[PDB]
Amino acid sequence: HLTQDKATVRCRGKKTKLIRQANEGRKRGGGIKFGEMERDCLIAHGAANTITEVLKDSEEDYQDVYVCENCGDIAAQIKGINTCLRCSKLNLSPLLTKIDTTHVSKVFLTQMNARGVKVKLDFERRPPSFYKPLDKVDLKPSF
Amino acid sequence: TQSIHENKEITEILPDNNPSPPESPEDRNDEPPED
Amino acid sequence: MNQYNVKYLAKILCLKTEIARDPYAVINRNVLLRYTTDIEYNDLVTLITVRHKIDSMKTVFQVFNESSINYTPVDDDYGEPIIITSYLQKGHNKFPVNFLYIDVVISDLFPSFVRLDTTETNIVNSVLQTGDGKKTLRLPKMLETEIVVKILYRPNIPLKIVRFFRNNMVTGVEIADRSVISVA
Amino acid sequence: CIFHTSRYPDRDSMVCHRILTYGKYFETLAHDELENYIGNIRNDIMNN
Amino acid sequence: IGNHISALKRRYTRRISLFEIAGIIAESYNLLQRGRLPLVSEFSDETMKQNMLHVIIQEIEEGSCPIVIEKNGELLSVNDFDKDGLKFHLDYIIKIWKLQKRY
Amino acid sequence: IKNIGNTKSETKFESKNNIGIEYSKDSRNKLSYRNKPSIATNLEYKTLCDMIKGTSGTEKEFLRYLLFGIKCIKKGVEYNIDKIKDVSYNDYFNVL
Amino acid sequence: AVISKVTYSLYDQKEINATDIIISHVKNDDDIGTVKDGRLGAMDGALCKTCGKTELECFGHWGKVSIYKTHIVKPEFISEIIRLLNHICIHCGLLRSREPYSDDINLKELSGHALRRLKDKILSKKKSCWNSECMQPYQKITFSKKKVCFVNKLDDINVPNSLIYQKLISIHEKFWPLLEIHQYPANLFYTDYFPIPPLIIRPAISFPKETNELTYLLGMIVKNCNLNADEQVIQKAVIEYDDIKIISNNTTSINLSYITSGKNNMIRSYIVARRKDQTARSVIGPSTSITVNEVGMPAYIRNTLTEKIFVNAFTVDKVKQLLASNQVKFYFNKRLNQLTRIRQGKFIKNKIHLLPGDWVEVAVQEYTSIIFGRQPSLHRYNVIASSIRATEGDTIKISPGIANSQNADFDGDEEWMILEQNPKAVIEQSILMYPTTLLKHDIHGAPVYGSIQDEIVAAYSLFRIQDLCLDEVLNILGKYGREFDPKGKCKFSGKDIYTYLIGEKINYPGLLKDGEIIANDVDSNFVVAMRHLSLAGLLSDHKSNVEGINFIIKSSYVFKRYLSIYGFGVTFKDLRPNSTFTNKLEAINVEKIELIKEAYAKYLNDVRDGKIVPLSKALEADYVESMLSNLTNLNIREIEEHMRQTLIDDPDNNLLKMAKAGYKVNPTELMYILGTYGQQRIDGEPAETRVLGRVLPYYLPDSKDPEGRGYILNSLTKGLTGSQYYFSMLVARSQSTDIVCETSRTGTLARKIIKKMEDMVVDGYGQVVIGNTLIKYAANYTKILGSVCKPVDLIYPDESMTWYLEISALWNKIKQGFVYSQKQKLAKKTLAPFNFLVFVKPTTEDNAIKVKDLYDMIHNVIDDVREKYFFTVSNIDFMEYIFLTHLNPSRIRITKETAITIFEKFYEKLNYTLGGGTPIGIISAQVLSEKFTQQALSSFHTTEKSGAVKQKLGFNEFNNLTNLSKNKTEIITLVSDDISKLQSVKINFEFVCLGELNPNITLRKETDKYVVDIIVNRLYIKRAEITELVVEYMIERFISFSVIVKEWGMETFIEDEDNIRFTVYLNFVEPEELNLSKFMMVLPGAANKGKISKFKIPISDYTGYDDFNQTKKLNKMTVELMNLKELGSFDLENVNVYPGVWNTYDIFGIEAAREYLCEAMLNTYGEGFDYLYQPCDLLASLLCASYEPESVNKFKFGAASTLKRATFGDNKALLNAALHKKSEPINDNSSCHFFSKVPNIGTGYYKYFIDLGLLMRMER
Ligand SMILES: [Mg+2]
Ligand SMILES: [Zn+2]
Ligand SMILES: [Zn+2]
Ligand SMILES: [Zn+2]
Repeated sequence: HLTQDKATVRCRGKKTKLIRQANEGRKRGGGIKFGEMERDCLIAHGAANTITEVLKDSEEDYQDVYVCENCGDIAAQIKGINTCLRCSKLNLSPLLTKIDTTHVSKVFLTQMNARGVKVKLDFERRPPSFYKPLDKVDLKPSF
Repeated sequence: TQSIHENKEITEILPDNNPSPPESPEDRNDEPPED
Repeated sequence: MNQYNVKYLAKILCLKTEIARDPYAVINRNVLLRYTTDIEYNDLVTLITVRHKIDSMKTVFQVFNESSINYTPVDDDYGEPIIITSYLQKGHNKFPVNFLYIDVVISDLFPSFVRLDTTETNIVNSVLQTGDGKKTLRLPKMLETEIVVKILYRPNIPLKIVRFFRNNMVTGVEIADRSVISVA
Repeated sequence: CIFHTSRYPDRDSMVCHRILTYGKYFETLAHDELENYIGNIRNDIMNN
Repeated sequence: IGNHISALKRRYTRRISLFEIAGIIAESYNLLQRGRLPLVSEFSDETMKQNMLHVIIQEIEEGSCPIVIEKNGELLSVNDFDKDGLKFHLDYIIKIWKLQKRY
Repeated sequence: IKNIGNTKSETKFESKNNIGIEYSKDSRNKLSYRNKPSIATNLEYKTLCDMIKGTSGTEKEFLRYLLFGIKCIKKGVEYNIDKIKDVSYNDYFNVL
Repeated sequence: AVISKVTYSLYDQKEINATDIIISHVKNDDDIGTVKDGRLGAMDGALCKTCGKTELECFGHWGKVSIYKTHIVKPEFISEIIRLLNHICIHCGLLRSREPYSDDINLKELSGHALRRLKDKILSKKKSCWNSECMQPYQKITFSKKKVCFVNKLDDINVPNSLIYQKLISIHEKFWPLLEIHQYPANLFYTDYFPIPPLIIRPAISFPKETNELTYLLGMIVKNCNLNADEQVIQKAVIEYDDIKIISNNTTSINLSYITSGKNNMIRSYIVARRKDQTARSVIGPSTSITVNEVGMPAYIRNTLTEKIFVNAFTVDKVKQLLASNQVKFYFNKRLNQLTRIRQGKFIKNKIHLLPGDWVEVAVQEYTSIIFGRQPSLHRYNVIASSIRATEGDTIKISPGIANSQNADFDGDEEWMILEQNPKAVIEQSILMYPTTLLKHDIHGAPVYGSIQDEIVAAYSLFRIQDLCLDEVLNILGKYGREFDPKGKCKFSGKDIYTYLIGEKINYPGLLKDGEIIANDVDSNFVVAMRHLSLAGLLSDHKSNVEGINFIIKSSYVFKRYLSIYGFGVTFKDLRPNSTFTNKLEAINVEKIELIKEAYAKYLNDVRDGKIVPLSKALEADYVESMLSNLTNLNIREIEEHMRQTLIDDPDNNLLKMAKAGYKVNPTELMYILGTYGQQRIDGEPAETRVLGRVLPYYLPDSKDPEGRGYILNSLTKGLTGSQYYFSMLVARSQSTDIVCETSRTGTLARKIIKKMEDMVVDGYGQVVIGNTLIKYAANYTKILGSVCKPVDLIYPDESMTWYLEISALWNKIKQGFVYSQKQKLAKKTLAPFNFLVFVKPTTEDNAIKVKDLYDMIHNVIDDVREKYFFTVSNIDFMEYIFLTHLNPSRIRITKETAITIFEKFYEKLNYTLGGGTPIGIISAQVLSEKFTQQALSSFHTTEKSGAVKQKLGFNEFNNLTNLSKNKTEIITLVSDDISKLQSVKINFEFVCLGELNPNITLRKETDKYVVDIIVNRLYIKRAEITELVVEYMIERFISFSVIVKEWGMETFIEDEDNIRFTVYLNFVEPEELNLSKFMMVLPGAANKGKISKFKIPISDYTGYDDFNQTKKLNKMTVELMNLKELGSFDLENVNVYPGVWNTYDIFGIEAAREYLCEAMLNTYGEGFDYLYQPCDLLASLLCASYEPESVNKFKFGAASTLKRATFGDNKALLNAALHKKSEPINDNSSCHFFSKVPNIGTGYYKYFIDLGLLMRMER
């Protein structure tokens, strides 16, 4: 058992085609897997942003994707215009909204749509809020 | 050893040996029926 | 109804007497130290006389089997027959045989419980609110058919929350609350 | 063995087993293949 | 009697722990790193030669931190929490930062 | 002793007693009504006429224990298992 | 722009039809019109013919195929259809009742009980059609599973899907609530077109690229569509395309359901886990130049990993300089989302424009925080973020101070690293995951970092060295000796060095006084992690974690300097200077074993003749075991005396130094090395005999020799023999195999527990809640951080104390819970809020605070805190009791300043420690899981043999408790003080058979009768604890009801003073001899009484508590029962009864069940693990959160989300949600991870805004 036969490091490389994540194989320059036990540990620290950014796609792979609020289909872009083909065929004008999710999520939802299950997403439209001055509070004991 | 607060002692459970990390994978009717 | 489970039921019909006297008392084993009981057994109607030591006041319960019920009030009657049933059923005076296979009240597993008054109820309700509008939390649940609910019953005081004094190994006593949900 | 089970050779005992060496693998395979060969010849002749 | 408990809970809302101050610092640091305008006093060309964490701490201390946090149905700026707890947590954080060569 | 039974609801018995034990667990092997004795015996006693009928409670147990005691007294034995002495084996296993 | 609600449902047919891409052919010139045409999306080197975009920007489009009048069933809902056919008459299509068809009843203003009862009646009708329209019998339709079609059980007749569809669609909407139909029956079939999914989910398989399996199945479907074939062909093709397992039983074919097949889901292998880009892994090693806050990184990793620098007003010039120096590796243009690999002289400088918001990536720099850890990650401390330090070699270097917290060593272990550079993540790593913040363990509060191995010995030695000059003291101290103060002395001791290291004047009962050590010696409990006497723990309690970490670092440094100066080593002459002691002990063993053998032989020979009745097998084994145990204890005592004598003669023995310091050496290990090896056991008993009543052929058949069944006489120095070696290896190999199996099982249980408790947190008022339910009013009973609370002695009331009446009253108020475990344990400890004992200093009785003033201060503070921080609900009498007893003026006098300081620290802990969003539930789950896993893998628990029913220890019992399986036997315990009530139950329940009494049955035949004689010796009857008439009753009862006996009679005779003869006269039924043989075969075991079971029912005694000063003697017995019905006629008055979980739930209620669960789960762990009480109390409180107990394998009462169930491993939750049309919010961790949202945990528990008011009030 020799050290240099076990060393491994990755910065950037190839991806798996179906899900678009780092590939596998030390001889193929694959990455190390972040398991869900490590995810539990990070949640035990209370570091929400760290795990949120760990499980997300690289910020350098962002792109604009729209979704139809009526049926949940990824709106296509025809001649530069966002359009939901299914709802347009039915003479409807649904709202198209931007989302920021992982590719594997889209693959999973599409495959679930294949089996016949329709998945619909709503979005939060909370009314605006305003800051108000607050009186002071001490909280120390009377000693 | 000595005893001071034995009623609050904490016991240690840590295996001495653990498994090394995994390496890269890299009819003649001549048998019993076994019912 | 046989000659043994009546001696177990006579203990429950002292907690019921206590609650009749004071609807906001705390109920546990120690209450039995303030009462005495006399039992007269029979295969048709059993008579249980409960006596409060300091006051010397009597309460007489008549115990029947579910099949045959022949109830007529007598002196110092509790005002309602006590019935032993084959299965668990709704009603504060109906007890299944399942409850009387052993001496229940004196077991170490019998709870300690009380009914909250109006002020304490308001305090609990206020404490449960989340402070964001009217959203509120909920207390855990307990069925309406438990023996605890049967013991704590008054005709003109609906029961919604019950407070338990749990045994705690490190702090001695702890306080918890439960909400009573109806059974159809 | 019905009445004294613990005194009868257990199924995992080495008392009631035998072991295959290199030669026996080849011997068994030759047996099986020869039988399959003759069976196929018989079926072909019958069909013809 | 509900008013009394409501007042006690409102006062209880003002205590501060590590999670909240860490979140506030994280938000402010992210926005500043990605290029917002610092809101310190005496802002000038010299302000850009300091350390960004010094800038964030100064903004907090002088009461010009733009982050607003929602805790119990209310909206609090970093100066509406109890002052002593803020000092307590900031002292700890600055010590450990100095150990890391950040401050 | 009162009627406590068993039903087919792990145990390691001697395998010579286990056959009967597992045979007794099947209710199909028992008559629905008791089969009274039909061969005369114990001709030198009349208490059997008393126990065999009528007495069907603690009185029956008392009478049969009395009968056993009377037999023992006639034979000339202690008739009280508590008052018999049990051999002590610590005389063999007290070494060391 | 925030996802807040997710709804599931089934597509409408018109929605499926709303597409202009029609698939018709299985082949074509350019795939046009096939299942592979480009309009569905892009493919390798081909733009999408619909939107004209490449693969990276096209997510596919939907198509359809035409089916000619052939209605198709959706596979997953096939079963659903069957459920709907049992509520209507197939022939006439009407409900199977008539009440719903009544105008007198309106279903709108009724729900729940009424609808359920009506549905029950409709289902239970199950009779020939009531209505005369068809007046036909009701059929029973089922899917064949061999033919892809519905068939009737009565008649093997295929039922076409068109008929079923027509019948189902006819049901009116108003009756849906009765049938639990939510959207439409028609949505369960395809009628005019079948959808064809986009190309996104079925790319060509590469390694010529092979065809994708889903594409192949879709093509197979299409092949049978245009053919205008029967419904069976299309249906089978659809089923094998969707879910082959519906009909077949092979679990290797790929279809749609493959994503949710089993443990290899898509969610639990790519959504809540993944592979990353900035990662590394390598072997680890030790380094003395790295502190617990830092980690050393090899060069080969530093030259590959890169870190991000953002472009803003502060850093722009530095970025320009870096570009000038050829140090930038990557550049990201944020306004174009474009990444460029800035080369070294192989790129453009103009391509860079450095606008704000961009960033550049350079080689990783020192003191950057990096996340790293070791696997398996059992608890919080396996993954931490530390500062980078450059080092040599190709190994990741760590400080030995963190080795235990990770369970790591340097025999070949490896560790992994990841680097996240998002600014929020950077801040959170710097604060929350910093080792200095994790010093004190979450549950029991002890430090998690400390010394190890030889350092311990050094510590022990340093405290004992006596005559040192100043130069030697400074040589030991090293770089920490600058501030040493040689006040006026010329000779120094090790106590002086320790006093200098502890730079504080604090008192703690036992260890310290005025900052000086007053204990006799320094041992492992002082300087090792997780111990209860650590000095770093006291320093942290006094001021803060920074001081604790400083003490750890400094003390480790000086310990290693002591090792460098003086050295340490164990030699062979320390263990065995000569052969005197070993020879003596060997001769002693040789004599004693032979004495035991002679005693056994004498007993056997006496039994072999008619002198004594033999013992039972169990008793004989017990006697032999007792003799052997006596010998083993004799060897133990010899070893202890030898240790003492050697310590007297040779005080500088390194081995005895290790023994004294408390490291790995004790009398038992030395007994193994020099004394005897003792009895070897498997499952708590010696090895079993196998062929000739023996184990090995080195002993004669039916051998009684103890050495031949696993008692080893030799020691390791002597050397074991072949057979002793066999027994030893038997034990070893059994241990290893059990370890493997437990390693498999514990992981599954741990994952289930973690998933269940993961979403339990502390809200903004210090309460423990899950979802929308209140679990506990006060988080840790104190609303203080768990690692700050401190266990402390419990001082019972006494008349010599000052405020005696008040203390006795408080005790009478809170004493109920201090006597537990069936009244045989009295609590010794309570929980104080913050370890005030380091702040207490005695004073001289005149400078002290007055008694009345101190009492008033305590009382007023407690009342204030009771109303202001616990809102008048909780009970905190224990805090007041602790303060009144630990500061009692009859015990100690203190100044006013000391009291004020104590209470100010109290308020600080109440105000600044515990905050909302704390992940308490998951921390508890991890603690429990790690504990039972580590206990399982180190063989901590050892099996034992018992004669009475007992509850077991270890992982298996905990798993049984969590599962909550029904319909099993429960271990009911009965305790009393009048033993007659127990004796009656024992006599009526303990199992005895005639064969157990060793009878002497004989049979003979006489004219017209068979005579059977049964001769029984009285001693066996006495040992069985019965009477002769019990045996007579057993025999008579068996014979009377027998079905193979015709005529019978019985009699009894007294053979002599020690025998009884039962005589039976018999005549069997025909056939005669067959029944005779059967009777003689079954007699010994069929004459019995009691409940069948493998355990006897002995009655024991123990002393129980009524209070702290009241004691009683109680009798106890245990028995296994399904329920308590049998007990209903036994006069158990004043008998304490402890049943199992389901019986106690049925009788007492849900609170009693919760208490039972908590106590039993805690007991499964062992003896010295009281601190685990708080975690268990949470887990139990979770299981009994509803009105009934709920297992950990099912989401029955909890309103778990569909994605939560799917991530737990349901595999069918999504389909049911679609069927029922469930609409859910997004709050769980699983739901948030799915949609890339921030969990409501820790920093994410709050919502953040930005206030633009000030910015808009500034003007240029
Ligand atoms: Mg290792
Ligand atoms: Zn749409
Ligand atoms: Zn496209
Ligand atoms: Zn009909």
